Amino acid sequence: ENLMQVYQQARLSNPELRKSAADRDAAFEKINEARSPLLPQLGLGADYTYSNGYRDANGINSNATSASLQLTQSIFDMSKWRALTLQEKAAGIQDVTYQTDQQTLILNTATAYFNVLNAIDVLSYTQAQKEAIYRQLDQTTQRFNVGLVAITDVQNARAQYDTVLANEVTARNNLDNAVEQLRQITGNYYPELAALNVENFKTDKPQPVNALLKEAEKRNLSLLQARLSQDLAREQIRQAQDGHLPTLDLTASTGISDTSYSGSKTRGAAGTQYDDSNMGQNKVGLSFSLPIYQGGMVNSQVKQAQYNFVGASEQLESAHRSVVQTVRSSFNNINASISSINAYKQAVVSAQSSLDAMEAGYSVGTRTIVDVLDATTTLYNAKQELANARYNYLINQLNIKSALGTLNEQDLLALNNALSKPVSTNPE
Amino acid sequence: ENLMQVYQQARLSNPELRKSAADRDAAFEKINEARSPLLPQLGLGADYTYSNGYRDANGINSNATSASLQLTQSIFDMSKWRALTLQEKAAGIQDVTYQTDQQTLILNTATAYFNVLNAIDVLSYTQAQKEAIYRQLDQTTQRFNVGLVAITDVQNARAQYDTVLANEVTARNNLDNAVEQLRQITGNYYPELAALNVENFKTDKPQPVNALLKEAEKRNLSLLQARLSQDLAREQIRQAQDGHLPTLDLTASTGISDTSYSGSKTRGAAGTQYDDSNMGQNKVGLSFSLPIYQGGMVNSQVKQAQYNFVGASEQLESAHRSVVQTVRSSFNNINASISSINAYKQAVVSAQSSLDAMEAGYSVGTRTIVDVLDATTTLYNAKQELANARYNYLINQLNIKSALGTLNEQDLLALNNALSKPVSTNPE
Amino acid sequence: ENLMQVYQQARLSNPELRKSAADRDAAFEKINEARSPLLPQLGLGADYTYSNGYRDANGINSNATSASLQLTQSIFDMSKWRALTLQEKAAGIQDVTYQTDQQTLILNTATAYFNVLNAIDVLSYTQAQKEAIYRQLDQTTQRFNVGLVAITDVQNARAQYDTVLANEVTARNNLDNAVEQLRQITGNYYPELAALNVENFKTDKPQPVNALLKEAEKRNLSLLQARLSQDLAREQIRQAQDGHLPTLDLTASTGISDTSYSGSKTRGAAGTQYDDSNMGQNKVGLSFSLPIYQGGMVNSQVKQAQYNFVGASEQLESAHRSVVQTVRSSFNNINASISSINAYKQAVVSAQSSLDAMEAGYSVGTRTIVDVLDATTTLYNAKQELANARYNYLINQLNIKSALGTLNEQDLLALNNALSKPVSTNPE
Repeated sequence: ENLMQVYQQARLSNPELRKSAADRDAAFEKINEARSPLLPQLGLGADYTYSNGYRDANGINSNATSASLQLTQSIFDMSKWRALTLQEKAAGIQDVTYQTDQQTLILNTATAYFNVLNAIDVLSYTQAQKEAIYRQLDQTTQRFNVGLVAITDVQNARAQYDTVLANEVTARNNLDNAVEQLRQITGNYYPELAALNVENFKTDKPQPVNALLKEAEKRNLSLLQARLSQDLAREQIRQAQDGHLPTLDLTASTGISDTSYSGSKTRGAAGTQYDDSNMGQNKVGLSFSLPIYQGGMVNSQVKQAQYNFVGASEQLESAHRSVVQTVRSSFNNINASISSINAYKQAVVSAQSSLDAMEAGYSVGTRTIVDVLDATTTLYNAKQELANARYNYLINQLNIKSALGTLNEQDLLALNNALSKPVSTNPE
Repeated sequence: ENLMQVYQQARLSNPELRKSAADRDAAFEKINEARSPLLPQLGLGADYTYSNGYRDANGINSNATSASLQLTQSIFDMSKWRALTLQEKAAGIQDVTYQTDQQTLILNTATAYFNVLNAIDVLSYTQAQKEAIYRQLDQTTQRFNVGLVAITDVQNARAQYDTVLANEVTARNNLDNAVEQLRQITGNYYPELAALNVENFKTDKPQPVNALLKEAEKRNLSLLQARLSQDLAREQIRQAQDGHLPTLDLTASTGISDTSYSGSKTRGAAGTQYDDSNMGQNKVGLSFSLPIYQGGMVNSQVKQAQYNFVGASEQLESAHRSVVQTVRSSFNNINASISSINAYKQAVVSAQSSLDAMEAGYSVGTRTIVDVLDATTTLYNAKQELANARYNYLINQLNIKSALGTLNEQDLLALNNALSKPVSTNPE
Repeated sequence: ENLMQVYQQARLSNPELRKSAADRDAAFEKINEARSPLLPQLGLGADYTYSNGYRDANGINSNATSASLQLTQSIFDMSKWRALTLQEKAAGIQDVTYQTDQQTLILNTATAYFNVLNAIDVLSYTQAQKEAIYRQLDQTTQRFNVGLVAITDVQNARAQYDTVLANEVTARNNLDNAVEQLRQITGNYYPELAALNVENFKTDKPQPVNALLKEAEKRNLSLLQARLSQDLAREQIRQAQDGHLPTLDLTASTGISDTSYSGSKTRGAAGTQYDDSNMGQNKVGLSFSLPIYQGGMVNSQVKQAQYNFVGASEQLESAHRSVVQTVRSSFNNINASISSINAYKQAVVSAQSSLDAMEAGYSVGTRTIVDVLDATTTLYNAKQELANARYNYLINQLNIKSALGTLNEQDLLALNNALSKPVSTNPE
């Protein structure tokens, strides 16, 4: 119903908080399995092989069988540690985006909630606006019952009556789709929700803009994430340089072999050479290798990981201009939002007393009923400008606080405290 | 010209019926090559090797040369069955979306055909609207030829005349880009196309909404496709468990070797050891391997494909709310569509006789010619939006029928039967 | 400030000429490392192995430290050559895209420049339109100070006055976001920019349309890029058939081993066999292998790069209809741009003298001040449509000429010479 509970009814029932929770727990499980090649390895083998000779080798035969246990452990790696560093940068990026999944969750779930309530309230001034068109249409037709005016005012109020019928029909459809927004993110139908107390509405002034360069350049998730990808490109420089490294190896392998004998050249002149033994063997191993001449494959990957480093530096420049653009664009959205809201209050008041002055001008007949529906219509327009711009002001609150990246569930909770009384969803 | 034949022109010359047909034949051809590693493998080998010795090998020399023939066969795999049924669930995903390429083909080619008809007919009422502004403009200027009215009526209707000139200009460009719907999608041009019999139109009432929960959840391609990816993820759990499995191996080979002899310590005190033989060899092979200790990537992708199992479960939840959203949103689109059609029919009536009583109201002079052009313009809005209420209702027909997944070339054919008389595609 | 210098201040400061030049130098550096497997490859090895027996084999022990020098060279490949010429189709398609990055960067730096100019000019027309609303509003209120008019034009002009306040507020915001377009792309702030000398602006007639099928089908980067992807797919057909090729291989190695001895059953009846001195060894090798029976993986990839052959062939059909769509759509955008501009100039003249004859009709009182603000409003609409349609005209020059792919820094310079005097950003 109200905000944070629907957030609860989103935080349990967002398929992308559960999908993305599956992403981040898959990413930390991915840290676990990226750690998994660091372990030793153990396995068994066995084989059977027949032999036969010819071409100055015919007459001697054999069959051979063996088994072997093998456990290995590396005596050099930086790459699993490297891919563990890129692994933790990557799952840390997944936590950055996952904070953008709770941040996006509150952002578009609360935003979508404001679209639901927005379709309720714009649909509501559509309703009362239709009521005004039907009152002046109705009393106009009543003046036609004695025969005062030509029918085209009645039928222009009928055609525009069909227009506001299309507005409550299609805006009714927009609220149906808004029920598919709470049914898209939340999943269900709520017959009423928490509306807005428009009475205590105030003009909160935002932060200084270069202070928001500090808030953005300190508190962005995105170019932080470009530092993770960019330093990750430095780890790809050093990972090609892991491509330049020598190595040592540890292995272990026991095994058995019998290798029975057969053939014409085998039996005869054997002399204890061809007697059957029961061979058992225990083995250990090491292996050094050095990169003498790779052919220069590394120092191409170094340069291209520098190209990812400076390109990702241009993703901190892209993200720099982008979230500079977010807090400054959003900043001016708050500015023209607030000042435009002041114009909406004076437009509502001047449209109200001007509406009543059109009631005066129509009571004396200097202006027709057309201007009555123009100050009426324009009045309801300014009603949706002010109230809907309160919703867009709420979106502006999500622009500043979500642009901060520190939008918690308590900013979400305070915006739940901004709410008020429940209003139904499907009237007639 | 008519619908389905252009669909035939789509079914021959959609580059994604052809290219995506090639994608689905790439998927089934990929079932063939996904089956291909299961087959035995036969190949050749040959090598030349020289030896030279020093320091306990100084004076003994040799060289080596061998040939070989190798056919192998696996005596375990289950992963190629899930390469193969990844390949068949996912080839069936390509058939899901390729049935959504005929469904998308009819969808956006018939939709785009309705955009061509939309540009022709909205542009046509733009033409006749310009004719109305030119009859009252020309008639008003004709009454100015004796000097009845003010010139600002003639020049306001010259600015509005330039406006409807601009509307037939850029809506002429929408006809040009509609020729780029026929030419972007169909590839070609028609001088005229089969329009809509708008005169016999009726309001069909759609299905019950929960019957479309059963019907939509019955014949969705998308979350069926998520079940393909999702049981696919279940055998990625069980394909990490294919990594948990032991194995047996079959190989086969044969070869020849000569190994001529040379050197100072070689010849002398040989004693039949260094006589030349020309060894021939036949070999078979089997190999077992045992998952004794595998580092713990074991069971990790079990967990991560549980995050893909719940992942595609939230893609069947996302797809669930998405196609519930599609047929319910589309349902309300048909509702406000039909009721809006009623609104525009009453707008045709009320704007019609209201326009005629503005001809009366202007013949008496109580209203100016401005209101005549406004009820005229509004009447053409009831024309373009009753006719485009029919056209968006045709899009609504593709919203229900394409949202069902039941759409075929016979629903396509029935919408070709809905067509009528051809109207030209380049008038003046 | 003036155009191409901003481009200069965008060419050094494009994150995607730096990013994407880093991509293309990554592609050329990837020609280098794509050549690096073709090089002879040299490296070192060293290892050590202990022996111990049991089960009728107990009592034998030995050890050997081997070092090895290994240089290899292939005596068949076409794949690294086709990786290298897929690296020339990748560096060459990457050059197609990077010419589309200079091309697209000029396209959107000049486009975005026109958007900044658009926000400035529409903002200024909002300014002077507000000035007209305040002159007639103020004069109207002063006529109420003697008592001539009704207050509903004063307060409806306060609703419209607050409206144009909200329009210089939100168009002030479009200015601010346009500063975030110069700060999004240029990255910085400019105090003023080059306004257009609109006085010498004239219409230029475009090229013949089938001649633009020659210029487009000759001078597309995109379906050229589909040709490179397409012959790329032709030697993916024949790179599968490179998978059908037999092959020969050259290897080289040497090194030492030590092979000392220990044990209980080792010692006893040695006879010069168990004397310790440390071996040296030299080796080479070859490998010729033939696709005798491979399971038929190839001839599926052949058909699927026929599916990629019709992939990029129906991307040359998709790209064909797309750039036919680009220059025909853009062509008719030039046409409706020109004729619409002519309608805008006649809207300027007819709305101007119509506005003056509404000043006559209001000075005599036959029409109210509402029509004065409608011809005023519509006049400023002809201003914004006119100069903004000059931005539509020049942006159509970017559409057709960037559609030719020969839109260069000199067409950038030509439109830089189309500029004139600078106007600042932020007055009151």
